[PDB]
Amino acid sequence: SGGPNTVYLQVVAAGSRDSGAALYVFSEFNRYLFNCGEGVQRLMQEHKLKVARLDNIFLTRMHWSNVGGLSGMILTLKETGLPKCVLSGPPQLEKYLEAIKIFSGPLKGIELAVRPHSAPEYEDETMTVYQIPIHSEQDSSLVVAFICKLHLKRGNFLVLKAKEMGLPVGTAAIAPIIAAVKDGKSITHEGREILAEELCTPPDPGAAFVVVECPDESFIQPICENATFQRYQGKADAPVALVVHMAPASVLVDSRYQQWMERFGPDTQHLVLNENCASVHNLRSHKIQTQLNLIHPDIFPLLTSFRCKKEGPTLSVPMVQGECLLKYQLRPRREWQRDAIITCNPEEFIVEALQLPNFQQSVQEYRRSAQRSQYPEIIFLGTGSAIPMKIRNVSATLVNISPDTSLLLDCGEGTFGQLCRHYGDQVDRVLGTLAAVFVSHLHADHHTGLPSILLQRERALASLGKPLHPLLVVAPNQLKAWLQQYHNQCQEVLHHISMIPAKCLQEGAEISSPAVERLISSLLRTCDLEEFQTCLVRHCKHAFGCALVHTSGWKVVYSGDTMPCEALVRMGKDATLLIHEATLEDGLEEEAVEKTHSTTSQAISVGMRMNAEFIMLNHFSQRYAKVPLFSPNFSEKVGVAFDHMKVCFGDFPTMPKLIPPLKALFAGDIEEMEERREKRELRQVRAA
RNA sequence: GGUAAAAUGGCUGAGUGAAGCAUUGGACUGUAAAUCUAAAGACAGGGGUUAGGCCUCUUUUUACCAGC
Ligand SMILES: [Zn+2]
Ligand SMILES: [Zn+2]
Repeated sequence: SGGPNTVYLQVVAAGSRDSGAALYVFSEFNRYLFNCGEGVQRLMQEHKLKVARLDNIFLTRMHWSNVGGLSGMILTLKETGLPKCVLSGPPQLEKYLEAIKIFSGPLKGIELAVRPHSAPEYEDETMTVYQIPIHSEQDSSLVVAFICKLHLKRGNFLVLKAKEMGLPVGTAAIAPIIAAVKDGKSITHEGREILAEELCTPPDPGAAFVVVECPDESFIQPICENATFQRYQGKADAPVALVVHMAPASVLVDSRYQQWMERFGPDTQHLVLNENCASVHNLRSHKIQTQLNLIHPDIFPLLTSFRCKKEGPTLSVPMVQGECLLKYQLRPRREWQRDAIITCNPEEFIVEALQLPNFQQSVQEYRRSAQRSQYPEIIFLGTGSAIPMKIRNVSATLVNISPDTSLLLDCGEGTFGQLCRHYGDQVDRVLGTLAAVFVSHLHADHHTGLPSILLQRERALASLGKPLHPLLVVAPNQLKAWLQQYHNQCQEVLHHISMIPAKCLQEGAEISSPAVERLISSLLRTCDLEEFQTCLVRHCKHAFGCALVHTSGWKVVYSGDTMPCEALVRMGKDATLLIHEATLEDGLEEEAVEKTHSTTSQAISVGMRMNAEFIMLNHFSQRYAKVPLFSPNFSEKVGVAFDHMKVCFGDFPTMPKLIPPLKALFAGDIEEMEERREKRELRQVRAA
């Protein structure tokens, strides 16, 4: 077969603060993703990009925002059933993959291949990929540029020209003739030499593109001195059609970098990916939040997404900003396409909401009907399960007990993007008030994103000049193993975390080391809390919950994912609010016990038997992520948890009226789940 | 919400072009059932390479989504 005739270069991530720059290559035979940062999988799912079917993943910098989402992509590939997958990047990649198996489990069902930089190159029928290691003058100092060249595209045959004279067009005899013409062998027939030039166009050797990342000025000189780039610079046998620079704005304005890259020539297109992007990625989440805000303000606050404040400076050659969903076309025609750019238009969402069936009447009735502690802020950053999707992110909740103190509690993959989308530009101040973080259990979706929040908190603290206060993390002994396995070859950031085992915090437990001594004290008398206790749950090995009591006598208990635990009862008694799991729903008791989930019915049961004033669910299943069915058991002490939800103690006599409008908003989706899940599960149970 | 499999007609086998069973007037047959010399409906809805077969966007049908 001939060379590919449809190659597209697209960006899934614009290199924003939330997530690092990510590329995407679409070809008729193979697909590539290059850098796999945090949240790139969710963006690909949102943009309809096929998560599976990926052939190669190329890593450049080996940095968390560039490799944080690799675990999620690997898990998704494993679930999808992809048989083969190849990973390439720095030679120490295999070490990172090994640490993943500690908590992610064996990678059965999918074959993973690690290609170190020592390998010469990787061949393909669609294009060839090289690798030129780069070393800085100042291991996190190693970056790699790939440089990709396409294959020969055979010229099309002039069928009309051949038919004009009387060649056997439309018959099997034409196949050898066209095969010989395309190959390059002259064909003589009918007593004359037709020659290939009169039957086909000259062959096209194909273009090429270069991917290079310059984290800082330190890498400018090594890049300039690179010998390989010299051959492709200026005139060359394979002109480079496009080059992408994943470098900060300051580095781009550097005179040396501009002079070196200017040798590429005027025909070379340049693309820059950095924090200066001006595109919005998640339209569905923004629409959902805007629609929810129309019901009750101050409980679903507007995202107030950050926006660029400085226009890109003029340079020697015009530049095209990274943006989102920007695609560059190769092979058929070299041009830029912008027919799929994402823009935020809240007016359309408002108009669509105004046309909802009877939603306006319900909202008006609720408003007509509507018409204590002031800062017990509780915000649910995420409420979904593992494998985050567009509608919601993995479970993650934060509480702002005091303006100067806060508790992160569970923190899943990333969640700094969620924090930025929630508080906007105010995250910098908020991130500096973080006091401690607690992980639920060994599952990756609850503790995989810790490095990102750690780095972001460190950056925020350094921005204001405040000294460095080590963060307190309450995780089992399993987490420390992963942390020590990591950071030994990439970052060495062990100074930003202090471990406090949860076993010593268990009710009736005893301190087993002086390290916890004065450490529990530092944790206390700082969050306005009186004693902190934990206990095991019936979920899996090394699973613990947390109970927090304020100095004023307000008590809140968080359990997480587990079966109804009798030990939890009699310990969280008189708790103002409680947090449980509602992964599954009624009618799936067999799956609930098999999957080790309480389910909504058992959670509500313990809720009435727990005496807690308020019962709040969490960790909604992906099958009912849009909204869980409101069972008749709902009472004044229950509620519904949603992403970016904000609830105060004074809202207790206010939320009951929200059920009608919330159920009205989700009509089509609720009908879909009712028609799909309940009947199917009932039929399956009856058959079995 | 995601993954796997098939979209051809009254039914059904594939990709040189379309192949097998069923019926319209009936001949052997007083009798309308035996064996045909003609008949027909024809590859779900787009588009990229020019070609069917290849890849992508929707629509309809079956199955699956579990404790680390
Ligand atoms: Zn879990
Ligand atoms: Zn969980």
